[PDB]
Amino acid sequence: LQQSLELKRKMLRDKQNKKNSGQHLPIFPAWVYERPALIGDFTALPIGTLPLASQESAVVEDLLYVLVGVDGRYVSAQPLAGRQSRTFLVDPNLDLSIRELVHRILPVAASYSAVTRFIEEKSSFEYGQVNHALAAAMRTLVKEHLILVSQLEQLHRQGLLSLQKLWFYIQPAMRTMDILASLATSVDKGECLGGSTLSLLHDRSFSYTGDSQAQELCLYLTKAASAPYFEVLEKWIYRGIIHDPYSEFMVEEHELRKERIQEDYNDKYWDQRYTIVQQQIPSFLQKMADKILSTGKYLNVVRECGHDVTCPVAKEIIYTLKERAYVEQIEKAFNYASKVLLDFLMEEKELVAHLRSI
Amino acid sequence: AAANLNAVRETMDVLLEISRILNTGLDMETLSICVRLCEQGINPEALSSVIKELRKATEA
Amino acid sequence: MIHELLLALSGYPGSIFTWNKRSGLQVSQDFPFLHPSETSVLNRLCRLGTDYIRFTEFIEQYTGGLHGIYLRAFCTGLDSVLQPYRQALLDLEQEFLGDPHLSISHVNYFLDQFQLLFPSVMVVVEQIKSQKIHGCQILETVYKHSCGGLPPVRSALEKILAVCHGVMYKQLSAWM
Amino acid sequence: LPARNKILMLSFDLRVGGLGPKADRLEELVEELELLEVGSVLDLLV
Amino acid sequence: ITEAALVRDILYVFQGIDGKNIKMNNTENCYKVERSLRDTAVRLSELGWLHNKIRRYTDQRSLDRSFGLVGQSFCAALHQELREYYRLLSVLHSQLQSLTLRRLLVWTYDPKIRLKTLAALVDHCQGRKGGELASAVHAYTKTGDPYMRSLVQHILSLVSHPVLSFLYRWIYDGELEDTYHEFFVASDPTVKTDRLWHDKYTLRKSMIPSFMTMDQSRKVLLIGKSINFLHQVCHDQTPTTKTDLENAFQGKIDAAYFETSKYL
Amino acid sequence: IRRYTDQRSLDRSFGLVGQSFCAALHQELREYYRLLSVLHSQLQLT
Amino acid sequence: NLAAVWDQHLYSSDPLYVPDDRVLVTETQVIRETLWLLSGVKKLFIFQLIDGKVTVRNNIIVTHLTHSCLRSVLEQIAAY
Amino acid sequence: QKSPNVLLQNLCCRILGRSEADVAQQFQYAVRVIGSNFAPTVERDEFLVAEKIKKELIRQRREADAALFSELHRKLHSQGVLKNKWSILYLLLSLSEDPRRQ
Repeated sequence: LQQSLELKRKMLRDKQNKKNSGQHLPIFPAWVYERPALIGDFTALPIGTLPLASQESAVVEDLLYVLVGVDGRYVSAQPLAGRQSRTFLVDPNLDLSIRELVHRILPVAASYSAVTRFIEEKSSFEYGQVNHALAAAMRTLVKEHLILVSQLEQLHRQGLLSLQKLWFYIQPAMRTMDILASLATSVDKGECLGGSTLSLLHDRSFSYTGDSQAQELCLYLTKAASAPYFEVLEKWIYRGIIHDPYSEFMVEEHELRKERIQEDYNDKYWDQRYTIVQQQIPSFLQKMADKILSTGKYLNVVRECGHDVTCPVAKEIIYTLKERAYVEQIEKAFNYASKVLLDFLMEEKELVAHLRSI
Repeated sequence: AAANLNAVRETMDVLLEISRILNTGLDMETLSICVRLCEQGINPEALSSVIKELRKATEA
Repeated sequence: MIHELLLALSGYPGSIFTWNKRSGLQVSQDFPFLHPSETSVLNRLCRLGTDYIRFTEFIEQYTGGLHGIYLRAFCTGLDSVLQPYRQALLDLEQEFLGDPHLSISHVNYFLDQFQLLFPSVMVVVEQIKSQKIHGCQILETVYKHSCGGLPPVRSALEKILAVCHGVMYKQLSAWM
Repeated sequence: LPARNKILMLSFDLRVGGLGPKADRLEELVEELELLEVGSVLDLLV
Repeated sequence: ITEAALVRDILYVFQGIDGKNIKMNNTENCYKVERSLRDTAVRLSELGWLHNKIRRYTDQRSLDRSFGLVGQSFCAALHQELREYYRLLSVLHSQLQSLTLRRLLVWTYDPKIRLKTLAALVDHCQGRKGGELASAVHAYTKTGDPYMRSLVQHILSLVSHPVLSFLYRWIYDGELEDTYHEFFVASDPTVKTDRLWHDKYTLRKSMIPSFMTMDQSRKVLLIGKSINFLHQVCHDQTPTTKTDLENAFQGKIDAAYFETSKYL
Repeated sequence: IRRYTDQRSLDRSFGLVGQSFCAALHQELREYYRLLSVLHSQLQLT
Repeated sequence: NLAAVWDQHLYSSDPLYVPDDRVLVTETQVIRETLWLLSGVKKLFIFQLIDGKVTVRNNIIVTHLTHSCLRSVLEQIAAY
Repeated sequence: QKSPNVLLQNLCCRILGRSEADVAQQFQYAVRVIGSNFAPTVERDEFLVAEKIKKELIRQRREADAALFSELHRKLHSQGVLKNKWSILYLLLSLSEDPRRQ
């Protein structure tokens, strides 16, 4: 809890020194993290003296509240919250039969309070453009979870739901939450951000290749989380611009103008001006990784000399599985890049004549 | 009985208003048959398919 | 209630919304009929009516103290800014007449756009009274608030300023 | 109404009751026949 | 204290009006009920605490002509957005003559996120006015989250319309008219008989808005100064001498720059 | 039947035709629960 | 139902109080009265005149109107 | 005409703009499918249907209607439709189309 406050600042300092062109990178007010209400999680008759089929209605009533994160009269949410594992405490005096079942329906709660904490903490400007999209499309599945607990309440109101019916009813969403809660542990555990959490979403999608109940959820989280990364590549491939406000994109632009300017002592443009990053490569684009850099660097050395260089058409690119259509587009742009630079060089700055008169 | 006639005309008018918001295409009289049928416990998924499939048959 | 308020917002104050010189249409009673807190909603709503009661007293005296042909022109204007605030109190009742469930809130939402034109057109009127901008320097105090910035009160004050320009285009047409 | 229309209308009921292809068999029997006799049979439900 | 009692009260703590069995008893902390049910109210009652921040600041900031043309326009928008939260509340009221959708937790969720972001934008825009404020909103359109990026980027279009109003006049019209110090050029009045061109106009550096290149700010002055040098000295009053902003500045501004200078 | 599925998804080495078999044997365990639900409903069954 | 405002005098009943008798005229009748008055007519039951001074009749009540607000609007018409 | 089957003839004859007895060949289409299913197997709850039409309505650049629909959804609740609210409205959705083809 207190330990988290550090990580957010240390990461903030790194983007501030790296880019002084864009100033005052945004931060959220202190209360955003301090207020505990904003995040989801936070006369009692002796049950021992009750008849059996009344305890079931009570336990069902308390569980219906636990699913949305609000404490219950007979079942309490333990506040240790130590490490990352949430735990729950059921009343000691109940029927062993009912108690065991409750524990078997209780894992969807530990996979609801842990899931919600990740959607608050990894929504700050510091964690980077993709970690924001992953949690902003993970928050939509929470609303659809809240939807289901409301329909179950109406059935409970009409005396027409039981703990054996509830158990069967929640099985489909016990799985969706389990895939979202494990994926969130991993994106957090490796301190992954930028493209290190756009590879972890491509690989997990392969892990389940036959299931199709969980495969559609993951394939969706990558369509949603890759929307900002593809937008950066679309600018770099079709223009030399690398907006990249936080340091996340695979290509980086070193300010080697300070040393090499007026005299390009290092011929930096073709050496160390536009250079590559290794741990921020998406793992699906590793085959085209080298080409991307060349695709965009070539654009600059005509965009540097004032001759207008414009792609004839800029085509949009979307993550996809089983269909590498992005491959053909990267190539269609790459080929125009080299062609334009070579044509300008062999007519303007004509190299054939200069080479003879040397 | 006059109040009964105003109740039905008021609610059929509200239902027509939603129909245009969803842009479904039903006119007032087809909406009249549709609610009158669904009023007796009709599985409305079955009816929806029937209406879609005849609208596609009447295309010739 | 929905006819007592939909006339209390208009000039007639009534028993619920008692009028006073220091503060206007301030209802002060604990009523079993209204919910304990609707008075808090009403207090916010009452702010709008108080200025409508006052704006008409000022147009009344005009159209030693302030006098002139301009106060007979800024005042005709204060009638036109207030015209879409009269038609919008008539419609509230028409909806309220048939629908028996709509509650005070619908009044709040429908009459929330009149909490930007009215508060910032009230400072122009107090300025013209505290300082006797009686001569042709009345046009200055409309064009000094007309650059504005809150867009609803920026075209409202424009309606008032142009009327002045029509009186200032008739005296200067007879001369030239 | 013509004869063919007043057979299907009857057929639908049985399906709600639970009598199924015993109601389609009826559709095919009529279809196989393709006179006003069915109209008389129609009047005589029981 | 049955639940039918809580639902009636919570539906007003959304405006922010203290309820019957719910009140802001601790003046800084969020409202406290005076057991499972009690806890549920807290999440629902947060919208009121957030509501208190945005409303208490657009009530007052709106009446201050000092904040500046930019800032009063930010308030219009914080307020036009609050108006909409009230169309949702009016319905909920009529739905009272069940409506206990987990006590409306699912009803409140879409306004609750649209309340966290405007409430954040008010304290990040505190102190700042004029151009600096405009950048502090362009600051909040750098978040991948699609729904929050849809919301701010609309407010910014309104906030920066006055700004571009000073941009499309001080280039085309010839003169600049700001009472408070907001625009990114700083004229200094003095005789300037023959010294006019070199000293009367200078680029201020706190008020160039964040969505502009320093090259663009420098070029815009070169047009504002040229179209004004052309009236007050050369005495040739030829009237109507004819995504940052959807990539139209780099298209229009060079265009204005080119015509003007060629004539001078 | 449930002890085996409880351990294979706790094994990242069971493969990619083993993590398809182990996800096919829950659809046929869920329906057993569906039948149990009905057994419970008619209780108010010997 | 909010079409019977001031019909309940429970608020008035909270302290001991005597109710005063009122005619209970309909809102529709009032419009016919003013239109005749705005034109030349004398001796109208509403807006009773006494000495060249037309004055709102002392006791008139409506289902959806409190006595004070009705007096305010009626006096206001009577001035014209 | 109250009885269920009778209605379809009329429904069919206007949907299919033809004569009364002529349309029977296609009319036969509905008799089998509608008969196939009468007793719905999905439980009753209007809120889900209501929540669906706002979402559908919202991703189509038409968001005021996310509450205009809500205002209408209570207007009918005020009058009497005999608990068929879920069944009607649901129908009206599944026959949907954004005005733009997109």
